[PDB]
Amino acid sequence: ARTTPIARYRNIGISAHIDAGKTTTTERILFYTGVNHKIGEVHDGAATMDWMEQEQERGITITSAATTAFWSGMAKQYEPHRINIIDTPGHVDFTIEVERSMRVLDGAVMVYCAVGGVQPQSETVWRQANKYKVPRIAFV
RNA sequence: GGUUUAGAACGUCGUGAGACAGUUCGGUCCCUAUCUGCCGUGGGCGCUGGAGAACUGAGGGGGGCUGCUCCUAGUACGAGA
Ligand SMILES: Nc1nc2c(ncn2[C@@H]2O[C@H](COP(=O)(O)OP(=O)(O)O)[C@@H](O)[C@H]2O)c(=O)[nH]1
Ligand SMILES: [Mg+2]
Ligand SMILES: [Mg+2]
Ligand SMILES: [Mg+2]
Ligand SMILES: [Mg+2]
Ligand SMILES: [Mg+2]
Ligand SMILES: [Mg+2]
Ligand SMILES: [Mg+2]
Repeated sequence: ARTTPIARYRNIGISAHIDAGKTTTTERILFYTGVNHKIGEVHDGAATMDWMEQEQERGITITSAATTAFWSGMAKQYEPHRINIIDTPGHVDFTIEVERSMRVLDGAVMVYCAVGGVQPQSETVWRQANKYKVPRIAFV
């Protein structure tokens, strides 16, 4: 019946300031789980999540897009977990979208830049996550 | 080709011949370079005995233009775009 046990389900979001690497980190996720044959770059519009023509041309995420993966482990340590990742936007022009995805998800991976670190949109996603008390981790 | 020759016509001016910063069609553009100048190329002599070659280098000339794509780099800057 149920393909994967309830414990092996992750509904996660990738939230942070504009251009912290969120859309790339999602491409490298879809790559290390084999679902996409090409790595693709955000600047060259190759990114699958950036499907809208505006997203391809301007290299920005103007919407939330959802994808799935099967991450066994680094050494196949665990049984394949079905991670539902909905890539989100960081532009203040689209905050409803990040809160929209943020509410349902059980965890958030907050991207950051090593040069800048805490940025305005990073505080914005922080306050939004804190009000909904989502458990968080961070990726620099 | 235009402008300004001789032909002809329009409009206008004049009685007229003709005329118009008015127009219209047609209408002969010569020279074998003496000298300077310049581009080449040699003959004479000189450089102190004659000759063959290899050069130094004062000086002179030639050349000096730039686009686009990628890497750095979505890097610095920018809340962003
Ligand atoms: N140097 C470098 N550039 C990165 C890295 N991750 C992403 N980028 C680039 O930085 C830009 C912004 O990243 P992106 O994933 O589009 O951010 P998002 O729009 O917030 O999801 C894009 O041109 C990416 O290719 C990284 O680790 N290093
Ligand atoms: Mg993005
Ligand atoms: Mg005659
Ligand atoms: Mg010269
Ligand atoms: Mg010279
Ligand atoms: Mg580029
Ligand atoms: Mg950019
Ligand atoms: Mg723009």
